[PDB]
Amino acid sequence: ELDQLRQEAEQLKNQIRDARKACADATLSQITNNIDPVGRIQMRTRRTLRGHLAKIYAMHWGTDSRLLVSASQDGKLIIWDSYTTNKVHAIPLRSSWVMTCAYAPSGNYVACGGLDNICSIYNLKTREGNVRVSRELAGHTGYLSCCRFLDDNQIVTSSGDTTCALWDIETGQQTTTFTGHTGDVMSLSLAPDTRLFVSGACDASAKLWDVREGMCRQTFTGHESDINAICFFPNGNAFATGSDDATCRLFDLRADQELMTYSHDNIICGITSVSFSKSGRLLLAGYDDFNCNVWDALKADRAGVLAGHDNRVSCLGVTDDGMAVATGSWDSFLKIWN
Amino acid sequence: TASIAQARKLVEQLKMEANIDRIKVSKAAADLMAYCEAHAKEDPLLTPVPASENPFR
Amino acid sequence: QVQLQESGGGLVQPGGSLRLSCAASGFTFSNYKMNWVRQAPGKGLEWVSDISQSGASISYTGSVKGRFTISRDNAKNTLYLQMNSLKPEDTAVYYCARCPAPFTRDCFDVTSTTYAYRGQGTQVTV
Amino acid sequence: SAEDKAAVERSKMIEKQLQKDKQVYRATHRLLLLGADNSGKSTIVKQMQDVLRTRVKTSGIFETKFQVDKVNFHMFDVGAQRDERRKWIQCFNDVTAIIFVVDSSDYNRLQEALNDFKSIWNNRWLRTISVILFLNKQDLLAEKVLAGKSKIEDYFPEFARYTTPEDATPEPGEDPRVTRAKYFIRDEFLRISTASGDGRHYCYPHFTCSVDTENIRRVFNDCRDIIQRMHLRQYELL
Amino acid sequence: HSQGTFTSDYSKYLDEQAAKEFIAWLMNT
Amino acid sequence: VSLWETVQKWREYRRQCQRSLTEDPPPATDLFCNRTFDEYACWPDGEPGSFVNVSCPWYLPWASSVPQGHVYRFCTAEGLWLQKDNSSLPWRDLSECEEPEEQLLFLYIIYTVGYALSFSALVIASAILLGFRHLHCTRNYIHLNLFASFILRALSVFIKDAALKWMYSTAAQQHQWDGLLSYQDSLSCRLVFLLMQYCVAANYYWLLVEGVYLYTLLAFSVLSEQWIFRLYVSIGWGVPLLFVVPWGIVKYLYEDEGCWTRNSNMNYWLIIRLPILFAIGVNFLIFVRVICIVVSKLKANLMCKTDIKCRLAKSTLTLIPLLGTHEVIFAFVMDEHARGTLRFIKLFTELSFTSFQGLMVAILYCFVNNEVQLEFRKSWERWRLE
Repeated sequence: ELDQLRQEAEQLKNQIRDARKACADATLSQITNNIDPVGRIQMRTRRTLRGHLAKIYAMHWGTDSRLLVSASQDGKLIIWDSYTTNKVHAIPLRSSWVMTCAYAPSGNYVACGGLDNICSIYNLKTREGNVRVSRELAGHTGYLSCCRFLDDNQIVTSSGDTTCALWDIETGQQTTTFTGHTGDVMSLSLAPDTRLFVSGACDASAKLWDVREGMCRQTFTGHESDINAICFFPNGNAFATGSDDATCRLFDLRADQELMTYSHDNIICGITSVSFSKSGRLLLAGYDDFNCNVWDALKADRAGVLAGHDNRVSCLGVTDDGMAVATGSWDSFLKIWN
Repeated sequence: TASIAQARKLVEQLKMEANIDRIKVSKAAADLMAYCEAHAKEDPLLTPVPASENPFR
Repeated sequence: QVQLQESGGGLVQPGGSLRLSCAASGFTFSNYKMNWVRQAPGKGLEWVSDISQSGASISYTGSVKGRFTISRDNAKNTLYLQMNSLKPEDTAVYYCARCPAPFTRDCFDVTSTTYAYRGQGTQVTV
Repeated sequence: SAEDKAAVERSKMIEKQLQKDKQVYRATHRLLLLGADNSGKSTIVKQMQDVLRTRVKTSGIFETKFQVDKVNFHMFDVGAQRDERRKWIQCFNDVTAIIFVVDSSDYNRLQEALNDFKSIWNNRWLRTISVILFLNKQDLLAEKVLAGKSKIEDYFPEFARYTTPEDATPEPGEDPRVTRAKYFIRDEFLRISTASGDGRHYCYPHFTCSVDTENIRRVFNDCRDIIQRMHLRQYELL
Repeated sequence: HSQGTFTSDYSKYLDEQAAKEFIAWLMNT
Repeated sequence: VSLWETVQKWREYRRQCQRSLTEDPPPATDLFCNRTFDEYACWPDGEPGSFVNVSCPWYLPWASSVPQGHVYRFCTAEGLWLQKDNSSLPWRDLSECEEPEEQLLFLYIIYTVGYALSFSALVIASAILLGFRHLHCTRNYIHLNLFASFILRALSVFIKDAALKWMYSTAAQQHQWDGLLSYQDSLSCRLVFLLMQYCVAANYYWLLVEGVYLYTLLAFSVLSEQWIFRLYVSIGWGVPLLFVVPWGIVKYLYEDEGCWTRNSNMNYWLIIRLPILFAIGVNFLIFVRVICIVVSKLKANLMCKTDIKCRLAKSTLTLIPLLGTHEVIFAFVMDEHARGTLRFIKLFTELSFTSFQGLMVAILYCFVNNEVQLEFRKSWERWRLE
């Protein structure tokens, strides 16, 4: 009976809430009291990458912390050399409405996807020195919103059909699907050990998945609106969410509840991108008010602003050596900060 | 009749997620700080590197 | 967890009165636009009425204009809908709905049973 | 400076190609097609390896290309997407215009279309995007006959209150009743459009007699008007 | 243009005026 | 008229006096009336004690009108002249051999104030446009080039005036009548006024490129941005050279009177004037077309509540300085047939408006421009956060 199923589930929610309340002995803010603050972080634009025509929707850095790919709605993928601001490749896309891009860990491949519901894989390292689409993965019934390589043969994508899938590049097929979300999934972030990954959807809820199984293990609620971005705290034991409720939060698998909410009265815009620093002390976000904000993850106090963009910041990425921060925006400009 | 099908799956997932180990937040908060001062001299964003070793002049 | 719960549905002869209260919990009530939708048997979801954050601007569907009235209690975190002079074409399940983003004028919510921030419903039979 | 030379050469060939790609990109107009009862996309094409489309059965965006007076146009209709458009609509924040086709012959769902048009108009990412209104299926044999009063989505005006506008230009030889009804419906969309829109964006109403008609000239003229208004605003002359 | 006309008019005057002053400085003085 | 020519005639009058220094009247007695002269005119001898007279010189200009009057002197066997003081001043009847314009100085002051005001604002305006990277576009590139033409016109005007004063005024201050006759022939002086013709022509044609661009924005089938800019820059800076250089050739070859400053031959003055009038004409046609488009958009501009009048008046006033349509009024018609008080009226309005045109253009398209104001507000708020 529907009614019975529902009532039982309400009681289950009360039990989960009661169990979560029984673990919140002390607040993270109280524990982090009497701790040195970071201090104002002055940031300057060391490099400015130009060449994109339309708004940039995504960017991903390489594993060498030198090469980065960027996707713009004009239908172009450009691999940059941020050391010298030299364009290395400019792949012409087959569908201009791209919303996500990725860089393979080996550096031999890139991915892109968007309103065409198809993830396309490009072979950067070819014998004749010319990139050309290597595989086109199809099956998603909704816009690809984020794609991230696990290795040269596996890649996880999220889509607007409230499902996430794991694909096999050489087979060409889905190998596992991860269902359970009710709204469109907007972003995912694979973990350091690559065994698990998180995804934020438009149901104001986040889920943790197991690539090698297929089931959601933890479900974290907390936000009031659509989760637009997600990442991972370096250790792999935490993740930060940025939503349209003008509030960033951090979560913990074992805590099974949020730890700290980063908000401000003067901030009423949503968060479009979220990325963590090397050590995880600095949480960088991106906002609809054309700026990005450095957030002290331990004290929930703003410690820097990267104002300089003229339109909405869409993407953000700190490197793997920590030595750079890139921001992309709806003004077709990329910036490197230090 | 697909309503009761979606609810049955929701019931099973809800009752199976509530059977996981939940450490105290005070314990959980400790490791986040412990990691911070641990690699606190690594990330350049925290302590700016000298311009000699900075690739982005 | 954003949840919205409705109340007040029942059986009444045509031309009677009915009051529906939607209790909100899980979000700042003052920062959101609120709406009312209903689903008649054999028909999809359809918007009825709307109230802004402060309650200044109110708009209603033509079929219920001049009869049903909507109000909100910011302190009590509730949206209300007073119904009078019923006709048997309002036999539907009433879902109290919320707009997705705060401080926003647009509202996409009457979606095909996929919208997340919408109530579960009160059967209203007349 | 031997391999750094090769890099700078590569970067320049890339910049040269990007210049041509910009040149092509700025010379075209991108349009988003919205609605639920439209059939003009299947007749526009006709008007303008093989031709066999190998599009995946699950394609989420369809695209049509047509040229009116050598100005190129790209119209994008959504495909295999879910009902919720709160997030994919933001992608079209820089299109030249939005075509909103509305069935004016089904009075039961006109309110739902009005609500969709209002939501499009009031969206913060589309506040500067002018829309072209296409009142589809204008052949109203429904108002010519009696069954079906327009006093549902209008239990107020057409319901005794709305008189045909004086600026109305009823097409030659046609019942004044259907003229009143269509101009009432048209005013119902324009009421919502002027409620908020100003110099940022305007709404252009057009009574698209079905879909089997010249229909690209309207879009070309409205895009021309939009472009002229934008330019005149940069020179602060409007 | 007007600038050329004014300069031409000014040069016609300054020149003549200076010629008169020249005669004064020289012949008369 | 020409000082040069008068001094030339004076010098040949000394050659005339040297001819009369060989052809000599017989000296008279012990003390002839005869004395001596410096430059002046040649001296006669005569019996000492008669009504002796000398005809008036034909070279003196104020005596071209009257050379019938002569010098009425008188003497005896004194040997000198009728002298109130000996060897100091004679009694000569110089009253029969010899006979203003404050508008020009009034006009000078008026324009030079506006040009100084325009130059100060334009360099400020040019820095603002170039300083902010956000305002880098094709439209602003035409604006920047328009500002440079205005700046060049202002600088060239100041130099031409300094030259004109160096020609006669400060030259007379040095009390030398040999070196100025050479500044009047220095090729350096010619290039000063030749530069003014080019700078004025460039300013008018960069106004023609400001209205031809705007027209092409309102007419579709737009071409490549790169290509059009190169053509517009070529038209703004190169087309003026197509008729300024030939004008200088005609001057150097057939006029070359004095630094190419006097338009003695009106036909050669048309070489520059006609292309200027063509540029002003085309700009007026663009001005009418743009206003016609503006009123057409306001007539269907939703409201269109008679505020048509106010907004149309607020749109016409801001477009006059950007196209130089104020020239139209007294240009095509009043040319160089404009004499009398009409000259002063036509000169006053043209000189004043053109001098202040740079200030109005700089204000209307750099300071009250919303794009710049919002850019300034952003930048100041960006620095305020620190």
